[PDB]
Amino acid sequence: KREHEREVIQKAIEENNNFIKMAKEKLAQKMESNKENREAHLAAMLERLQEKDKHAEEVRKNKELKE
Amino acid sequence: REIVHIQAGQCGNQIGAKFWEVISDEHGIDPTGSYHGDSDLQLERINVYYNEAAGNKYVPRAILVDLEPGTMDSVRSGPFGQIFRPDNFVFGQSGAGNNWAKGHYTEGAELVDSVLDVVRKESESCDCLQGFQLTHSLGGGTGSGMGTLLISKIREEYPDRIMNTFSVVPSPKVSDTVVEPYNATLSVHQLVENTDETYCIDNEALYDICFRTLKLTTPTYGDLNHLVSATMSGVTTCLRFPGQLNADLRKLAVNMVPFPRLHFFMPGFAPLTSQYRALTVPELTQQMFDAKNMMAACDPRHGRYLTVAAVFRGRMSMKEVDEQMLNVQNKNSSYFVEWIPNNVKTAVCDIPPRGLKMSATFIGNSTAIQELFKRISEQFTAMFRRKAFLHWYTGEGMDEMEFTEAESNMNDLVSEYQQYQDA
Ligand SMILES: Nc1nc2c(ncn2[C@@H]2O[C@H](COP(=O)(O)OP(=O)(O)O)[C@@H](O)[C@H]2O)c(=O)[nH]1
Ligand SMILES: Nc1nc(NCc2ccc3c(c2)OCO3)cc(-c2cccc3[nH]ccc23)n1
Ligand SMILES: [Ca+2]
Ligand SMILES: [Mg+2]
Repeated sequence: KREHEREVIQKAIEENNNFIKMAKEKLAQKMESNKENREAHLAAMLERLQEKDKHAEEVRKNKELKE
Repeated sequence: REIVHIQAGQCGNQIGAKFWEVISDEHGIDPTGSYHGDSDLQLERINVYYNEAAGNKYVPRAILVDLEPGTMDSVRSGPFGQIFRPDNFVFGQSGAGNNWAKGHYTEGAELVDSVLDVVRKESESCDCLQGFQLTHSLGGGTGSGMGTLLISKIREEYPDRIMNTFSVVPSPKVSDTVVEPYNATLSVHQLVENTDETYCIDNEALYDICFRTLKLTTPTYGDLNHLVSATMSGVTTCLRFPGQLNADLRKLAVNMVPFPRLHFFMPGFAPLTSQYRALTVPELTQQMFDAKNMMAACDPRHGRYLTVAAVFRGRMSMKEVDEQMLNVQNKNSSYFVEWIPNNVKTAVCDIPPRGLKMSATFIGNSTAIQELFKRISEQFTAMFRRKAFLHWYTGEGMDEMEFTEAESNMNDLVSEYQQYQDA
């Protein structure tokens, strides 16, 4: 009976720690994935605007080499 | 000689305190612990329950246990609260939340060693310890779970001593939480294995007595506990006064318990008081055997008596007592098993209780007690088949398997009672 009592209290400790562990790892995975997605959204927007500035330069370089 | 008393949890400590008030009054001990009686019969066996300290002071041989402080503060402030030894109060802070697993496996385990230290200090100074009595309820968390843990450790360290309990059994009619049937099933499993005698005190019966017979529209815990304390006084009278008998807890057990697992007793009391008409011996005898005076809500006509003890208190004719006890046995012979001859025993004590001229206490070992366990088993099953409220327990580390085993043990106890009822 005494050994069973020790197994019960150890199982309770183990389950509390496992719940803490799994919530910590789930949170960390989410908070990384969200950062990566947002930065990729902003990088695509900036890249589209820089491609626009490049096209405006080719236009002015077209008008100069017309004359 | 010496008895050690233990009270655990809210219920246990309230009824325990009431017990010590009543018997301290009978022995002429006041709240300060000074003797102010009129008769040497009060002191001749005082040492059974009280230690003598310096100054001819008498101190109860009593240990007070809880996982929360509240109720022991109420004891310490109660009317006789100063009589208990301060070092005998052992309390935690966390509480047990009406949860047997907290009492037995987690919160309770942290405190049990410090409780055993005080038990050992009391036993060490006993001239000749006869054994132990515990007061507790089965429906909560501390008295139920930690009480049965304590019972197990005491058996392990004092394996040849008698262990006796006064155990309050739960009812939906007087209920604090829905989980009471779980806590009670887990506790009975322990008692079947580790006690010699258990007095079954059913809150259902105490309520019905207060309501129907004593006429009280709203019974409080105080009203129920008054009956409990009067019953316990009755049942300890033969050890406590010079009544010829040369007995100890073991000789009483040997006389009352024919099979080791079937040791659950049904108490009764007469007359029932909340008057002036004195009571004839026929009247005490008729009422003590009446279903309505029983403290466990079981019909004794639904079973048979394995054994009976009757204790009469007051000045009365022993001839008339014998005649009436014989009358009830001879006219109702079919309810008494024929294969244990002379299974009804009678004691008389000269000293009456406070406020009565004559009284009787009843102790029955009847197979009808199976009715109580069946009740609890049905309430258990109705939840357990859907696993309702189980997460409170598995969160403290218990598996379902332990519940299944406890349920099986209690159905076996019921089957045994039925085997001896049909013989
Ligand atoms: N007869 C009686 N029953 C009680 C008393 N206090 C609580 N109960 C019952 O005991 C059970 C609750 O257990 P409780 O003693 O409060 O739990 P604990 O403090 O954890 O040991 C329920 O069945 C209550 O109805 C009391 O003073 N007298
Ligand atoms: N078993 C049993 N019977 C009892 N009744 C009376 C009786 C009188 C004469 C008898 C007899 C029984 O048996 C054969 O002769 C009381 C008790 C008891 C329990 C628990 C704590 C106790 N502190 C003092 C007593 C006691 N225990
Ligand atoms: Ca702790
Ligand atoms: Mg309570």
